[PDB]
Amino acid sequence: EVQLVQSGAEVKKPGASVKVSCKASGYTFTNYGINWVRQAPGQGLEWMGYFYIGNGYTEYNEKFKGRVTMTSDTSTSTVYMELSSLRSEDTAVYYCALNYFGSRKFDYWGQGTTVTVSS
Amino acid sequence: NEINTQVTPGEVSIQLRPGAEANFMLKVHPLKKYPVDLYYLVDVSASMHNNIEKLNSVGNDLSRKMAFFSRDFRLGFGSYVDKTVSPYISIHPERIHNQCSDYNLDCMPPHGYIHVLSLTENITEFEKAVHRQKISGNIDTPEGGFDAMLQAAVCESHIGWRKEAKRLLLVMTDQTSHLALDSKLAGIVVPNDGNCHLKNNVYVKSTTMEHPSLGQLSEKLIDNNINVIFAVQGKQFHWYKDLLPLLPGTIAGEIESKAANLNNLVVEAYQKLISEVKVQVENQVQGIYFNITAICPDGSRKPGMEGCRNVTSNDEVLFNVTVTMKKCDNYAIIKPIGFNETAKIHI
Amino acid sequence: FNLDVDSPAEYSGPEGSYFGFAVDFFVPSASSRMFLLVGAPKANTTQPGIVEGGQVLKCDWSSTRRCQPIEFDATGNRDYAKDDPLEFKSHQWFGASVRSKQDKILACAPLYHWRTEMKQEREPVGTCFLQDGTKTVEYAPCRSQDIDADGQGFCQGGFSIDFTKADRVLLGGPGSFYWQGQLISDQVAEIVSKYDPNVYSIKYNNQLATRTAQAIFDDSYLGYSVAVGDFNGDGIDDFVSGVPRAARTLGMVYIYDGKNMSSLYNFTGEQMAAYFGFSVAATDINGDDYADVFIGAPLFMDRGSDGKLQEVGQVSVSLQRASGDFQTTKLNGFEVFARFGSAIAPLGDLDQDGFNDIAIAAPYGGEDKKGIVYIFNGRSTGLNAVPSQILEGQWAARSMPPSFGYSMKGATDIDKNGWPDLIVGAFGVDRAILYRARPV
Amino acid sequence: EIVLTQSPATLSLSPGERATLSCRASQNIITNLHWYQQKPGQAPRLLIKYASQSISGIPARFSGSGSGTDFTLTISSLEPEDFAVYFCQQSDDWPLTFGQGTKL
Ligand SMILES: *[C@@H]1O[C@H](CO)[C@@H](O[C@@H]2O[C@H](CO)[C@@H](O[C@@H]3O[C@H](CO[C@H]4O[C@H](CO)[C@@H](O)[C@H](O)[C@@H]4O)[C@@H](O)[C@H](O[C@H]4O[C@H](CO)[C@@H](O)[C@H](O)[C@@H]4O)[C@@H]3O)[C@H](O)[C@H]2NC(C)=O)[C@H](O)[C@H]1NC(C)=O
Ligand SMILES: *[C@@H]1O[C@H](CO)[C@@H](O)[C@H](O)[C@H]1NC(C)=O
Ligand SMILES: *[C@@H]1O[C@H](CO)[C@@H](O)[C@H](O)[C@H]1NC(C)=O
Ligand SMILES: *[C@@H]1O[C@H](CO)[C@@H](O)[C@H](O)[C@H]1NC(C)=O
Ligand SMILES: *[C@@H]1O[C@H](CO)[C@@H](O)[C@H](O)[C@H]1NC(C)=O
Repeated sequence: EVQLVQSGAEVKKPGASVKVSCKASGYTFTNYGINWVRQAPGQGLEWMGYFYIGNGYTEYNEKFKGRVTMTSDTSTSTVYMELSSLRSEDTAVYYCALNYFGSRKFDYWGQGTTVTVSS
Repeated sequence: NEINTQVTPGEVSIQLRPGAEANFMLKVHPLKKYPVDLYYLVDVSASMHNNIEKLNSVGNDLSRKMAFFSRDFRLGFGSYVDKTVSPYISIHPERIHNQCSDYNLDCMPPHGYIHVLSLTENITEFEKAVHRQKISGNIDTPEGGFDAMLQAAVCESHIGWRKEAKRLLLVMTDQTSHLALDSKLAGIVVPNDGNCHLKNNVYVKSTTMEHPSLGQLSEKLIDNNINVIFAVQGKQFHWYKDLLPLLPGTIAGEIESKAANLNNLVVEAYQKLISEVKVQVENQVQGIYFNITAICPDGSRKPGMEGCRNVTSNDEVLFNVTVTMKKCDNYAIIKPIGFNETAKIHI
Repeated sequence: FNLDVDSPAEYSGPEGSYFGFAVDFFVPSASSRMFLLVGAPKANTTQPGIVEGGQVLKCDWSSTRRCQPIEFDATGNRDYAKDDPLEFKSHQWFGASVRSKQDKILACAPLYHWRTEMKQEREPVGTCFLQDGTKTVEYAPCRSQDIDADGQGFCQGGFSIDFTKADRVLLGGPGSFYWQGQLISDQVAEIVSKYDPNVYSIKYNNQLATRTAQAIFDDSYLGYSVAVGDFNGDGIDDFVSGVPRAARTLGMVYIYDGKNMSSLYNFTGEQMAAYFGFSVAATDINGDDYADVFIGAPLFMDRGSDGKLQEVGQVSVSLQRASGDFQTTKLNGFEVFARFGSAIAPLGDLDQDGFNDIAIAAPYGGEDKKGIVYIFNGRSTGLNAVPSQILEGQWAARSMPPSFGYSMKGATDIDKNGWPDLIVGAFGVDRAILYRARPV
Repeated sequence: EIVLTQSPATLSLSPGERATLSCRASQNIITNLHWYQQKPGQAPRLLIKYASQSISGIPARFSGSGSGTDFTLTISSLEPEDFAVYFCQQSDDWPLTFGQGTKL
């Protein structure tokens, strides 16, 4: 099946950036889009954005707007997310979620990556 | 003329005593590199979801190709299923939810016609309009195609068509369409009036007035200078292919199996559209007969409404117009099918 | 030519009720009064909890001629269980089919929905009500155990009805079997007798019906229009049916046997999307003692003298010959978008000249598109192609077109003077006008 | 923004019982709701798509029903592995949203 494998754990002082990876594998049919979701410790899941692999088309969350950017690599099928202007309230575990077109449910998730912030 | 850049002349005044024939030639000179307004009108059924997938490639592959043929390129978007009364759709509530949950796709209520995106040169607004778009459906197989084609035609300040542009209307479906008198199964018996009825970008006579006839549809496509391309996927390409003689100025293209030729379908049909120049006369005065003869740049002499194919720019297609009179007792307009400029003939 | 224009009988109905969507004559057996029947399928009845159920009225033939509604039904929606309706009668269009033979008034509600016996649904299956004198029964043959678009669930039967002379009745339901449509024919003695009002799907013994077909025949609307007339000399009215979307939307018209529902003959349109099958009639227009087929196609576009396609309408006029083949000539409309051939009304021998006549209407013709009716006379060779008289509706539109001539009915003389008379329904202004033929 | 309110916040039951988990919506999502299971230390795992369809490979005690606004998730026999935090997910419009979860 589709295995989404991310980058390692991170730690970064406030006012910095972080670039997490999510290498799609298994069965890639180019009609999928990689999402990212935030799970703060002891809080619910939080939608960050969307990146469709055919166009490079992006869809973002308005709470995160102006701070999140999603780019990609076509040949290695690795899609990137870059949060900028990090705060201490951004400390969470980040998952990468794979759709297919038209059905915006999260079929595949992969492991997580742990971002820590302060000092 | 001194105004029209394509059809010359633009205004000729002819005085006739009956039993006498008048005669003039009217040259049609096509332009190179028109501005192009392309409005997609997509069937929102569940079978069409691979086709709405392939609408992602419009801003990348199609707009690069159309720069070599046009000077502008503005995209719009619309959506139709069918009229939202029984027996067309299911008016039972949990039959809808079973029917949505079967398709493992995001669904929305079925609708007559929703205008989504006006004509704009931002391809990132076209990609917003595609990924926002969901699935609907009716119960019977035909769709409300021709009913939405007239609302995408007559509503000029809502679709946002330009006068100075080549107006294309890509109709995109895989089934056939209901006709004007299918509506009697729903008790819809008041005829389609032919005016614009978008209240809030939703067609709000979709349950009261009926489907248009092919004569009602074709008179509104020609008065609004709108060129219709049918992009039909399944076996019902041959249905729309056989209605093309009844609908003058319409091109029909077959979407292949994997929809690999959607961007080729708009390119090839726009090539066939400026290659064909034919005319028709609107005659609203009595006792006057027109007789128009087409002289092709090949030299082959065709009837006036047959027109000349393989026309490029720097060709001047000539229409030898002959007008007679039978009895005494206003003006007539002779215009090419698919052009913005006409020719006004006073009597 | 002999119809009276200067003083016809103007009948009126409730506002917005579609008074005149269907018209017929009611002449009882042993009453010696004569009545006009009129359907108002969107008229508010006094039925409990039912909005615009639709009603069939009975208009008298008198000087102070008023129209009284017939109580075919006075009940509300029956229930399957507690707080779960079995059926749905609001907006059911009762009165879209009004048809009468001498004691019997068959009136049908096409848009009737019902919750089926196996699950909860709202399926437009249609019912009909048969008033044979003082006993009213319910006739619902599509309301059965085959329940889907796949089966008879979206049948919408009673969309078109007609009486056979041998006391059968022909039902046309245009939505059965994924809109293949279906004819259903059954004896009137089977309907009145086998009626338990607490049984929901009634089985009939002498019922003749067409069956499923292959999927290429889907969306054809068989039973969109019906007619009766004899076509193989067995003395029994054979069943004629207009099938407007068959054969890739050219339109067909089927003729079935009246005795066992087997296919006798077919017709086929020549232009796609012209509704070949919107109206069928059958009368002996030339007097050869063979019934002649009259097929309207209101959305037919002909080439003008310039080459333009003008949507004028067309009526296929076919004369029956004894060898089995027919002689088809074609009659075109006059004004564009006026829908010539939407209603084919056999008049009988209107002029009393020995040849039957037909009124053909264009419900959106004339000055301000009010509606015209064209009177065509018979001759020994067939039909006279030039009309004899035009009938201009004098009612201006209010909120929809007046639709003069959308329903007509003739071949019944009310004055008992010898020349048959014509009622014309004009439901956009909720009228139903009666014309009286003059002595020649 | 379609706010998905889910009740109860926590739900203390016994192994082998039956559990029901409600989920309301801000507006009509017509079976556009999906259900997820998240054990501690793991990613969320989709259980039911489009409010009633079963993901293959999942034991069929997890069955949902509901439409429009109010949807439910019903566990037949509450197995000891079923105790996790369960989420709703609206797929009707952008932004995609979740419910806050229900511990078990
Ligand atoms: C007037 O026009 C109508 C409209 O086309 C014609 O009607 C069609 O006629 C054909 C045959 O001429 C019919 O096809 C036949 O169907 C029979 C039964 O249907 C089967 O399939 C359905 C659904 O798939 C099942 O539910 C059903 O139970 C049956 O299994 C078949 O038995 C026939 O097959 C045999 O036909 C002949 C027999 O002589 C053999 O030569 C064949 O090889 C084969 O063994 C056939 O398939 C079709 O159904 C009709 N359509 C409709 C709508 O009725 C009329 O024929 C035409 N009449 C005239 C006078 O021109
Ligand atoms: C027609 O279009 C051309 C270019 O497409 C433009 O220059 C011209 O002004 C237009 N004419 C009218 C009458 O809109
Ligand atoms: C135009 O028509 C007239 C009349 O038939 C004819 O004499 C003349 O040659 C025609 N012009 C051309 C260019 O053929
Ligand atoms: C019937 O009554 C309903 C509700 O009172 C109303 O909406 C409808 O317009 C009425 N119809 C007619 C024909 O008066
Ligand atoms: C119907 O009757 C006709 C009479 O000629 C006969 O030929 C035909 O076989 C009959 N069909 C059936 C199914 O009995």
